Amino acid sequence: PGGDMSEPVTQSTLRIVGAFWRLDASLAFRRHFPAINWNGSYSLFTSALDPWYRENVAEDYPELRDAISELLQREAGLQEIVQLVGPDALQDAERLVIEVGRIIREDFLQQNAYHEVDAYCSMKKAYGIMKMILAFYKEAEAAIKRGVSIDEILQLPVLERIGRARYVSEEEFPAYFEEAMKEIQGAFKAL
Amino acid sequence: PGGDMSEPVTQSTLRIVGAFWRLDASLAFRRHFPAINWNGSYSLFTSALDPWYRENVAEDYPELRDAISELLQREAGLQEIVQLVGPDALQDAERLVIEVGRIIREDFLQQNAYHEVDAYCSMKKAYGIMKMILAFYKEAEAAIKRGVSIDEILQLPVLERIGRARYVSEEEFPAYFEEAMKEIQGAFKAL
Amino acid sequence: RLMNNGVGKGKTREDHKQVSDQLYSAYANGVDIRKLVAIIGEDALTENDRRYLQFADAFERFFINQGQQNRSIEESLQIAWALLSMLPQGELKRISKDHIGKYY
Amino acid sequence: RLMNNGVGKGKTREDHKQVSDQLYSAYANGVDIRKLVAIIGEDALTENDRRYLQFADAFERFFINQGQQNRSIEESLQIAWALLSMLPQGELKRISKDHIGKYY
Amino acid sequence: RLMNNGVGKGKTREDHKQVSDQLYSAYANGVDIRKLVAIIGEDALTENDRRYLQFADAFERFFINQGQQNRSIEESLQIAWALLSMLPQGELKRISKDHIGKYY
Amino acid sequence: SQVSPTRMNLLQRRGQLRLAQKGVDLLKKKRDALVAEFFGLVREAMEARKALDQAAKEAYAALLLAQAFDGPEVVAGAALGVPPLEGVEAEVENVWGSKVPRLKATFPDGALLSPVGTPAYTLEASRAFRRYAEALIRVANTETRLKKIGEEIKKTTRRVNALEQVVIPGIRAQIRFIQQVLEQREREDTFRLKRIKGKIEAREAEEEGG
Repeated sequence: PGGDMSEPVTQSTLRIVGAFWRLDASLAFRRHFPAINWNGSYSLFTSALDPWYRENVAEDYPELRDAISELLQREAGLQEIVQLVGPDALQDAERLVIEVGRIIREDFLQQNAYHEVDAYCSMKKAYGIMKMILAFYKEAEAAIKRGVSIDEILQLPVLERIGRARYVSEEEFPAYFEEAMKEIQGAFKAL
Repeated sequence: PGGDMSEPVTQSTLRIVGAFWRLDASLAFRRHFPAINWNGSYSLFTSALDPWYRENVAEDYPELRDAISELLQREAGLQEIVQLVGPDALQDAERLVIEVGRIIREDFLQQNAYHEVDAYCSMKKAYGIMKMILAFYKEAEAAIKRGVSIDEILQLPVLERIGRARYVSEEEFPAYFEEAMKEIQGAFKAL
Repeated sequence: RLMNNGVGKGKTREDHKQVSDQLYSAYANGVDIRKLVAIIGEDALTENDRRYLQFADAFERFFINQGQQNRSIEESLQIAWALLSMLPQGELKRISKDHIGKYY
Repeated sequence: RLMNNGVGKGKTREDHKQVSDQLYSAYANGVDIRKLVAIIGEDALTENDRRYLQFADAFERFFINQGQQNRSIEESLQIAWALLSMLPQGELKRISKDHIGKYY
Repeated sequence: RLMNNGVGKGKTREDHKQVSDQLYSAYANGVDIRKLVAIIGEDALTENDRRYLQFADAFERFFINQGQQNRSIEESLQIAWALLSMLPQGELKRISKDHIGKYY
Repeated sequence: SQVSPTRMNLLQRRGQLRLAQKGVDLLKKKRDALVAEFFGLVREAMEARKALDQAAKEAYAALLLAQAFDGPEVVAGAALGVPPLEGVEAEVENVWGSKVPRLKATFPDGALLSPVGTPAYTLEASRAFRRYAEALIRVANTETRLKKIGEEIKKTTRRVNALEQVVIPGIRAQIRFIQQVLEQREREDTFRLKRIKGKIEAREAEEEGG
């Protein structure tokens, strides 16, 4: 009834049940949904899910997800320093990440409950989206190390394809995803 | 007791009120009766006093006065940036505004109320010095627009003349009015 | 709350759904750099980000200000696109490709 | 709160009432300056300041300190005038002309 | 707080004392660098200290991870040592020379 | 516009300090490094330049031997024969806030270029340029770096100051304000609650009856 999670009736829920999600307030004023703080939240159930996931979904999924949290929860690591001296003077393995992740919440964390489609997904679809980004991180990491810069990479057309991306439906989805699977390796080595 | 707007007695005289005229501790240190804080006010009749205004005072009053609020409004907004940089690395034409504003205080604040010059002051005497300063702005505005340094207007004695603005006994007010009106558009037309 | 009802579907122009969240989100995005600016410098922003701050003052000033002068659903919208105009395309992800060009 | 009575001629001496504010107004312009050393430069200042600087020191450890020796109201004002002395006489707005040459 | 009357030279292994105040104070020194490297790049780290970055990685990745592996006080002290070898010697000046002369 | 409210925020705004305080703790010992590197530049600057100027000038006035106006001649007769204009390389290096370029401008610039032997003083004098031009470049490029990094050094310590004693003692000053009010809240809580007990007992003292 406040916002102070300190208040008893709320808190008593935690530490009586597991799987806590918190829904940030200042997130949402902007415009996302059903955005949550994942720097508040925490589930417990997440290890005993591993069997079913392995088999049903993909055999390498939990590894591929932890690397997403690898950026995602680490990203605050830089966030703070941004607000201590701007994005200025954070150089390039620096501003790599910032931006990667920028997109990670701009596109992997915001659905709707009103967009006509794209508001429900299967794992295997979602799973897909998620593999792309990893790649993009990987090759970018090797982009700057090689001698070029993110600066233009951002302003590549191929970023926006990763952008709008979620919108296509399932039917197309396989092949959509396959098309970017070509587009990557060429669109790095070239430039 | 807080001197803080918080206790109920301040909140409750705020819904059965007309206007507000909040003071402020901080100014009180650097002595300015009244510690009226021109960022802490609001009338609620300057939308219904205009009839008697532009009929008796002048006709140059419902406008010319307000265009001074815009001055002093903007004096705030710059101050931050001044202390964020200095009264230095600005655009030159700006550093005008900072001591225009200064004068809106030198001769439009204080007025002890204990010195036999304050103790009734008419709209006429008011409006009087209010309008002089308005001019002064535009005049310098052209001076430095041409390219003279903003410095240059500052040493001019015509400011010194205006610093006695509130030191003219009431009767002989039109004595400095027009007189110095010309000393302004006159002397300052040297450069 | 009740808004996803009665809008656009022969009830307003089809552009509405995507209008709002974009224009919305821009401004959100907007004032945000109002802060980061006032700390680091007077600017140090990139020429991408410049365009953002330029729209700040704008948004508030033109559009949200209004006379007694009434408006219509359509004339409003017009203006609306005009403030989306200033940001360059490829920055508006929240709108979809057709609608954007439809009335750019 | 008072200090408008128990002042001037026929009571005290004609100059409390005057030199009152002067010093006040003097000290003020010190402190402002002492900020701006600390955030821009030590010769990025006018020299119209170097006197108020040193006037602030005089008013500082010269004047305020008084040891466990006494002073007397005369002696006070006496050295009050010394306090002023450093400043040029074209800046001392708050003082009637007659006293200005009656002391220095 | 109470742990002095723990591990001892004639109680359970001698050198432990000093291992403890090693890896601690060593550690914190490196966790700064891991942040400040974000502001100046890595092209401005001296040699000795550049290694104090790498220390952290091997410490964090392997040393405090321990999955389901059980260990023991003796096997554990060894590991530690090894990692300390990564930074330059003759420097870990909390620990006494003797021990280093028997382990590395 | 708004005074920060009355609960929730204690923890958040304390962690404002945790971030800030630790951030500004360390921002200094960020900066300590750059102050070291300033010294590296500081030694190096004038060394040879001052040296090879001085035998440059040797010949400069000496070469007037009867060349008092064949300086003129020689510059006419021989000049524009080793590159004398253009060769600026604008350089990027760490620059904070709104960016800044530095640079070295180096391109060929001093030797013989006259056809054959021709006067002697000429050749010798032009040889001084070798020793001049070149040397004048070192101080042109070290002394400008030095002052720029100077500003930075200062500018950093500037923030240091503000942060170190503007933010901290203020946002501190907010936090207390939360505390005392969060606390005052509950004094009344109890006092109010107290009275409830009084009722229960007074009330049931006459459910003893009789």
